[PDB]
Amino acid sequence: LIPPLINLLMSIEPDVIYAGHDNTKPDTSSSLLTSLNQLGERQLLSVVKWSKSLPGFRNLHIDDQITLIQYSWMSLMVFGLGWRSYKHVSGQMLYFAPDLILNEQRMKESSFYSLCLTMWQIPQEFVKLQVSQEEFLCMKVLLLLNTIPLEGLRSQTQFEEMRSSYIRELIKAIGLRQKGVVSSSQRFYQLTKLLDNLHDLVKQLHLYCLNTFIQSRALSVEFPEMMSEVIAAQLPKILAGMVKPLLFHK
Ligand SMILES: Cc1noc(C)c1-c1ccc(CNS(=O)(=O)c2c(C)nn(C)c2Cl)cc1
Repeated sequence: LIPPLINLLMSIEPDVIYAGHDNTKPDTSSSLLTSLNQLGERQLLSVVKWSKSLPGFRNLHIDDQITLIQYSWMSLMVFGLGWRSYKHVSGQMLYFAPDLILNEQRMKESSFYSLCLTMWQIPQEFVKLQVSQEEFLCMKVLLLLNTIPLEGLRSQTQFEEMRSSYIRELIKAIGLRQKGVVSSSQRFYQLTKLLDNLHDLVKQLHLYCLNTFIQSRALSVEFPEMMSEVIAAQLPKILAGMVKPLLFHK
């Protein structure tokens, strides 16, 4: 049967989040980007709410909690996108929200299309690996815990205990299906290498975000208030490499 912590993770998953996209009039790049930003503002709230129910997290110093969220928001959102796209449309469209699903036709702008192809590697890997919901839920928590400041965290001990606990839980998740030590271990390698590889992908999304943000008035792209602050607070420092990404492999 399903381990308790995984059952809890399932129960604290956010409910479906709508973009609120005006689905009548057609896409310009800038209107589509505004909708994505509006959706991202709703997803950020939902990430912050989720984190308050996530076992272990609230017990870290409040500054660590804020930092871990500001560092991981993009990863969490690309990972969420991959899962939904995998689950709902067999990884063959980008399922941002039920009212915002993008197929190839709706990605005109080449820079944005390039970005979408990059994000698309995640749903493709989920399909290839056949990631279970149980593995995903533990992987997601490890993403929240996958980048820390160069100095480390105020609650460094508690943080490392928490990360360890979700790594064991992922190994439990893997065991639900993957029987046998060699298959289990190869599977662990694969899923944690996927997490390692997300740092690279996410760096491209970070740069595109800060660019679009600085140029927002020239592009007519709207950035809501909470998103604007996470970007202003941390994105230049993150892009400048002034953070320590955690890696499962050398
Ligand atoms: C929402 C959502 N779901 O997955 C992703 C990725 C998002 C998302 C994440 C971040 C942002 C911030 N603005 S943005 O740079 O213009 C951007 C990024 C980064 N990705 N996308 C799809 C956009 Cl628009 C907007 C949407």
